[PDB]
Amino acid sequence: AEFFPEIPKVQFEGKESTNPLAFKFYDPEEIIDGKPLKDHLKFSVAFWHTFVNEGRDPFGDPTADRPWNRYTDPMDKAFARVDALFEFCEKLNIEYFCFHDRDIAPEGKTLRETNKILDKVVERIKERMKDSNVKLLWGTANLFSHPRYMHGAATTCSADVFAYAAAQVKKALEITKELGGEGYVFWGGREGYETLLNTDLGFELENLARFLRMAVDYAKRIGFTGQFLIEPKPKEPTKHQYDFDVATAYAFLKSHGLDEYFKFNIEANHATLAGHTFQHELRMARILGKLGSIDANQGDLLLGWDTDQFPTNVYDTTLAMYEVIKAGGFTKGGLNFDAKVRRASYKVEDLFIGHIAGMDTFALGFKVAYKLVKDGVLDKFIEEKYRSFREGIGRDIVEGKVDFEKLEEYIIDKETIELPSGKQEYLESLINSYIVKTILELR
Amino acid sequence: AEFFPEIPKVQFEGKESTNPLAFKFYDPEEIIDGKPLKDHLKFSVAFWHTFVNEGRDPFGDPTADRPWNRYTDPMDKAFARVDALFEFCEKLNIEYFCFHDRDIAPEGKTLRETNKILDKVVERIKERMKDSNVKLLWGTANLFSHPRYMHGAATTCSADVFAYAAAQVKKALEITKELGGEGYVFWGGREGYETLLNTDLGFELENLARFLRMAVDYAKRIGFTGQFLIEPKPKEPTKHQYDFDVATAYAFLKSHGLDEYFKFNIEANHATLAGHTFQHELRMARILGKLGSIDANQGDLLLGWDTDQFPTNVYDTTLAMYEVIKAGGFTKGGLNFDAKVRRASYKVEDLFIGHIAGMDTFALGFKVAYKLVKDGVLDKFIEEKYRSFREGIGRDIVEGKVDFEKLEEYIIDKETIELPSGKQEYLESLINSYIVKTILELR
Amino acid sequence: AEFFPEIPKVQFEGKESTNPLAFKFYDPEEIIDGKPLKDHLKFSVAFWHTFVNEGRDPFGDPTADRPWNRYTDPMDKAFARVDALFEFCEKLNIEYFCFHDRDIAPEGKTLRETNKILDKVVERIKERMKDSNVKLLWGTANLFSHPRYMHGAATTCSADVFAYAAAQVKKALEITKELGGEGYVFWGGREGYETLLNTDLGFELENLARFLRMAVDYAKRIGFTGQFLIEPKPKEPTKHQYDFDVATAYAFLKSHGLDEYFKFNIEANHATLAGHTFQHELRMARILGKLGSIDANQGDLLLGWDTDQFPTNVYDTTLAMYEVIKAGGFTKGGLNFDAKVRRASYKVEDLFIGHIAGMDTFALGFKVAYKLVKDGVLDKFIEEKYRSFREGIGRDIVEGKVDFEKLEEYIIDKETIELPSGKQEYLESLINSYIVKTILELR
Amino acid sequence: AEFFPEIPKVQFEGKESTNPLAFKFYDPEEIIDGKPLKDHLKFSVAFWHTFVNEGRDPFGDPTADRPWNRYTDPMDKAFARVDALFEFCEKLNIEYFCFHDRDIAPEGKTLRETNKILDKVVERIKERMKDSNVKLLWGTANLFSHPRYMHGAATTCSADVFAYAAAQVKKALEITKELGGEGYVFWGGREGYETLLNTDLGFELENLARFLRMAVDYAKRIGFTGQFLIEPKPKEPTKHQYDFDVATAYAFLKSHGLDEYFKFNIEANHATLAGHTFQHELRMARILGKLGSIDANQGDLLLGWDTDQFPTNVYDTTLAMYEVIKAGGFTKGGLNFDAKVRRASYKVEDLFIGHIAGMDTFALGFKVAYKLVKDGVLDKFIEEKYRSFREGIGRDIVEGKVDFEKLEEYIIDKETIELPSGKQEYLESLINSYIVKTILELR
Ligand SMILES: [Co+2]
Ligand SMILES: [Co+2]
Ligand SMILES: [Co+2]
Ligand SMILES: [Co+2]
Ligand SMILES: [Co+2]
Ligand SMILES: [Co+2]
Ligand SMILES: [Co+2]
Ligand SMILES: [Co+2]
Ligand SMILES: [Co+2]
Ligand SMILES: [Co+2]
Ligand SMILES: [Co+2]
Ligand SMILES: [Co+2]
Repeated sequence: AEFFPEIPKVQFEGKESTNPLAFKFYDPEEIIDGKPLKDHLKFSVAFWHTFVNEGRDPFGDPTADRPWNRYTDPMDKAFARVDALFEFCEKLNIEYFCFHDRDIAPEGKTLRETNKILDKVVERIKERMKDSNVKLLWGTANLFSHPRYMHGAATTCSADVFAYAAAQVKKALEITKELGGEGYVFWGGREGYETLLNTDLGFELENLARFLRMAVDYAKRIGFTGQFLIEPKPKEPTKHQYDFDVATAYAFLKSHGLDEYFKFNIEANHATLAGHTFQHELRMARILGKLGSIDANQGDLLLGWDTDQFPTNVYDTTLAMYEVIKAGGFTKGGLNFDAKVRRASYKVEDLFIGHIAGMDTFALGFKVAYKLVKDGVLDKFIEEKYRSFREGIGRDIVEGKVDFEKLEEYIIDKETIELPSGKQEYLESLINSYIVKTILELR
Repeated sequence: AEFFPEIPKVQFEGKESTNPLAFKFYDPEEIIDGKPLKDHLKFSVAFWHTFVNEGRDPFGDPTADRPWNRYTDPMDKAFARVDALFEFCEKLNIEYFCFHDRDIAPEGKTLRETNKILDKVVERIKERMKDSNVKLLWGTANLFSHPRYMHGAATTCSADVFAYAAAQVKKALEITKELGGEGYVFWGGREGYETLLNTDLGFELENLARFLRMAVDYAKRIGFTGQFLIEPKPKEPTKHQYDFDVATAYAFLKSHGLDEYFKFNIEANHATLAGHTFQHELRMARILGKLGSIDANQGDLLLGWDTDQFPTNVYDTTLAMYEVIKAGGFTKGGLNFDAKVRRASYKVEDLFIGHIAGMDTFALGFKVAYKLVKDGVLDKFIEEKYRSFREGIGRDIVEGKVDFEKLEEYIIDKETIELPSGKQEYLESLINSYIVKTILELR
Repeated sequence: AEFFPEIPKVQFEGKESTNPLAFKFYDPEEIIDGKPLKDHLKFSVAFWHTFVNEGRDPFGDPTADRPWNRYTDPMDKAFARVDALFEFCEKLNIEYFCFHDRDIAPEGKTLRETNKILDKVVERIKERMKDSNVKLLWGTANLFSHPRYMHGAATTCSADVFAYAAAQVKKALEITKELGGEGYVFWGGREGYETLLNTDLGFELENLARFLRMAVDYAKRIGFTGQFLIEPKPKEPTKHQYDFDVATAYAFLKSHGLDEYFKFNIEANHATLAGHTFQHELRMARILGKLGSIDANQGDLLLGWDTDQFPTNVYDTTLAMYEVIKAGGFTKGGLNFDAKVRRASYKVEDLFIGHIAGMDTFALGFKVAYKLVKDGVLDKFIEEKYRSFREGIGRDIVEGKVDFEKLEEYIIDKETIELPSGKQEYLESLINSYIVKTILELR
Repeated sequence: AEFFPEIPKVQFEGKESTNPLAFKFYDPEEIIDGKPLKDHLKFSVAFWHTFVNEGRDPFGDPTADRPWNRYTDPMDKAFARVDALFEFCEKLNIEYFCFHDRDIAPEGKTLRETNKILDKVVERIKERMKDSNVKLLWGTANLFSHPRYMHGAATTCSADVFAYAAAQVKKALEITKELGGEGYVFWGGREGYETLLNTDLGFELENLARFLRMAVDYAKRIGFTGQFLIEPKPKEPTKHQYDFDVATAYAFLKSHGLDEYFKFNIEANHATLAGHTFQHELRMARILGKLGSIDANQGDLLLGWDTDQFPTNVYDTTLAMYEVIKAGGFTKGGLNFDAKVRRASYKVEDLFIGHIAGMDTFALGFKVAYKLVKDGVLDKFIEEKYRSFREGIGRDIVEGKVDFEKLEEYIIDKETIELPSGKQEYLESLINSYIVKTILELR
């Protein structure tokens, strides 16, 4: 209780609980199918938003009131944050965290310097790690903040930058393997363009592919076993980011033979910024077999930039979780809270309140989706809707016995064709009924 | 001059011309590189917007004043339109048109009936064709208007509909081959979803692929030589259309081994509705080697639906044409005016005025792009910008002599890395200078 | 049971009900504060979407399967629809309907003709009305469908059209007064522009104002007592509609002295299309004292056009209803279901299913908002948040005792200023708790 | 040449000029109607973007290479910037600049401290001012950057903040009057909301109005003669900003009796972010008689946040300038370049290149608009389009001799009504012709 003395370890208080520092729906311990609820959800904290971020926006200064802000020595701060991390996870009941290499340790004048400094904090992280139960869900290299990357990393126009980026990723892969990460994420924040006038699209996409596979070859050369995750985003900071979305990123991987090595880390706000719903992007990832992990936030659909808010909407969490359950639940991934407090929610307790809200909403949603999937209510409607492809000519079609000519013959004279209603208004009311059903079974 | 007696054949009148029924920039005959300008641009009329469409919008009745509207007998109208088509192209100087099978001939009670009726008009089209110089750029089947397709065509939930759709496409391929079309287009207008709740995404995408290849196999079985074009659109009428954009459609083709057979027909308004610029979508198509053809319109970026306006913006036409020239110009495609007059531009002369405006804008843009490409002004800046990948470690990288380890070695101690400016503000002013340059060389 | 023989009168079946033709949350009879629930909500059917509309979209033909479609004589159909209206309301338990003058009766060759034809159906409506309990919530003139209005009605460039529009509105006001309407709505569907190039903005806004007040003067001259409602919409069909939103329309009214006579009919989908949330638009209307009535639908935030879906989202209905309750509930207005079935929900039962879903969602939302308002949970937080304006200099400010000079004096030396957290993450979790609370008290 | 030794004073080099540090269209000295071109345009630099801003974006560190960055003492930097300002304006040929109070001088621990520090730099600004020809177009107080304003300034929930804000504005008004500013701008950057849950909309709007008028009363008490400008913005940083746009802000002013004292400073990117075109917002301001000044930038319509780019599009500059000319040109306002270089355009020469590009584009646009307005080409079409309101019943309507009854009489039997085409496709081609015309008359 050194850092956040006023915050106690958080416990479950049930559906009617009134205390803001209590879980209303998330019972970490509750077992479902022989697994405690915590092992279904695999909640994780994002080091960047929670410990580094201080409420600065394009028009304003940082607002956050954080304990480690007294330490003015960059290294004291870096260490203070590592300690706060573990205390935070302990009280909030979390067992996973994610970080960028540049989140944990300040940079030196050279890469060598930088790496040395980096090792210092990594070692401290490992001590507190084994003393605790928190683990590394995934690690990643920040290839977008430093001016060096203004024209991109792998897609830069400067070979020196390409080299630096390859070296940084190398280190990042190393410390991730050392800390036992389940995955390694690629967010191409500057891998895109601001204008086509100065962009050799084809060249940049080639270098990007060379980079990706150099990374997969080195992962082999060091016996790294984590899952490689690509995190799509349509834009911001760039005008167009290359991994625009699942389908686009897939197209690039498949196109260059890199797909077998990658899965996707889908973020709600990224999905909606590309004009897709969160569910859509999850389903796509799923049928491709690459639903890797999830960054659990929530954007504002009436705003054109990532708001990165804590998820407080049961409709979204339900449809999201429905996809995960149908994919078979998580393997080497989970619900990393890539979200942040509103600038005005600047008090330390708001960090806690925010994370609790997200966990409750996702927990409840998981439970609603669990019923939907168990009763099989949606799966039956769908099975009935595409019924004709099981009987008659339908099956001939699917099996491949038919061609255009045989289809013309079959259909040439048929006058009226019978069609099912879509029932959308009905299905939606159903989601409401299951929300009500589940709430009634809540403790 | 039977249909549009008040409109004379349109001729070039030069840059300072004042008459709205005159080309100011488009000189059909002007030869560039041994080809008249008309053979670079390959302008084409869209039968649907020009002859069938009458200004109806979701909130209002049709407004168009068209000659063929006296004929109340559906067939008289169908024939009246075929005649107007050729007169229109003659006066407006156009040599290509595109049509949907359901644009040219009313439907019967059965497919057989429908096909018979269809043959009647196709024959009349062929007579007037050989008597004229207009040709079929591409044909396509309307698989979205008739209620039968409310749940899609290839992605329908009813095998009967799948069959009907296969049969209709079969006929469409036939009459396209007969009329000598350069290509056959697929617009999946209803090939998408309105809700995921009733959608088996994976199944629909499978049937879609079966369909596409049945179509390519039958194209073989009839010695059809036209290019198969897929026309991407992100949405409308659907919430999500499967061929969302170039990259997405590519991903699906490549994923199912259908890519070698297809190229893309890119439409400005579709590009921008998916959150892309027209140029972006053209460049993508280009580096994939599938810049097939273009539907030349212009959307309104502040409106969320296809406005389908005539292109009157030289910046857009310049960047668009720049991509075509760099792709090597058209082969089996061209600038089909998939655009329509504003509801209030309901007079017959507005049809002409609209098409002239689009042709001028595209002609001028072609000329600006032609200079940009000739002076090689942009290509030099780009060649200089990625220079480091030719010298030193840069080339080692590209050639594949380097790995992460060797890159770490090279970069481990480098303190400062030198970067070029992006020059975006400069490049943009350049586009302005070339617009001014070209205008000064205009007759 | 003549028209919809297969549909029985709908009754309440409770929260756990499974039957799609049953209310789960809406108990018409349940009394709250001495009023049955039906008198709080005042649900109403929209004649246009339910009886006239048949599922036609810009890319497709109508799909709806409706009983009255056998009658091919326009008048038989017009009468068949009036009968269906009352049967529909009876079974679905609704007591109000809204209509456009052009929804109920086909048009003649002249206004005189048209009015005669109109009287025929109005009389039939009045008979079945007194035989039933359904009433007219509000009436309105369709000033956008007929080609005559392509350039607007009051904002047209043709004085003849202005005249026709004034005459049509006159008739509309008359039959509304005759049928006992509670209000008369103005939707300026064509009162806007598609381009500024041909628009004399100032003139059109002047004629619009002349029109509005001619209408208020004639309402006096006939002793009409209904509330005049303006229904804002940012666009569609126009590029820009003049009554863009509450604030904009207010600005125009206030600017021309017409505000005292009008209130607003707020539509969810219109609010969100203008970049506002439904709640925002309701609150604005409320503090202006002009929260007149509501068109209860739900748009799709990822689509740029009115989807006009049935409301199935409890978050929206809760925040919406919260505003109504705080405004004091309805007076001369209610929840008109200006929504329509999805094109694929083409069966008659879907009309019922759709309306039931909307009513349930709005009923439940009303109940959640009712608790929020009763416990006063939000009002207390707000009272505490702006506390400093009650004590000290705060009150001096509000009362007007202070000026800049006195404020400079008070503040010139104050070093640190204490600020409250915004608690957004907290407040949102609260809305979730009240949804859960209310569901537990549900029968 | 101390700060930017490598940049010479910029001169006009004409339409065919190739040198990026030369004006191609902007000839400062060229007289039009007895005024040099510089007095029509009144170009101005924004202190914030040019001197303070360094290319930092939400995902990245600052990139800018600026001379004054060696000075690590905050005050040395503050003074270094004032010197650079005047050198910049001299070389770039600019005679006006705009600044925020917090742009020019670092803040102290108390307001008193802060004001003292502020006076130091203001005095240095005044010396170099009288030694030069640059003037203050407008000044403004930064009421959004400092944490104190996280809940707003005038709309804050803390009376202390309200007081501080009133005091800061007081000082700002003072130094603006001292430096001879033509206007004083209000940008309510934090005057809006992020959530309605914690917002007493009515109260905040009341305090906002109290504030505005306290400001107008003190402007009187000090004999300030500059024009008060309100600068609308729909959002960012807030979810909803109160002065959403011209009409909304107008509504609030008019509603509280503050309108007679204010005019609008319209910004392109703000207009388009609210779903309006730049021209639309200018026309509105114009017919209200409050087209005060312009912030000349250009947003990216496919991005949902302010990009604040330098204007390089002649279509936009033409329609914008067309409105200014029609308003009668500038009085106490001008074209302040509230724009910034792309992050990658980090070299000092790019600052110059960017500003030159904007000035050329606006100069050329001014010239195109000047012809449009002189030939009166658009005004004639419009005069002809609304012709019927001059003759017959049309005039009776406008003059107010008509009512609904007389209009019913006039129109009751009229069968067909004749309507003009809208000619949009024609008018747009015209804008192209005038762009070509003007370019040919360019030196
Ligand atoms: Co400690
Ligand atoms: Co994100
Ligand atoms: Co993320
Ligand atoms: Co003839
Ligand atoms: Co289209
Ligand atoms: Co098209
Ligand atoms: Co009957
Ligand atoms: Co609507
Ligand atoms: Co409505
Ligand atoms: Co010096
Ligand atoms: Co701005
Ligand atoms: Co500004």
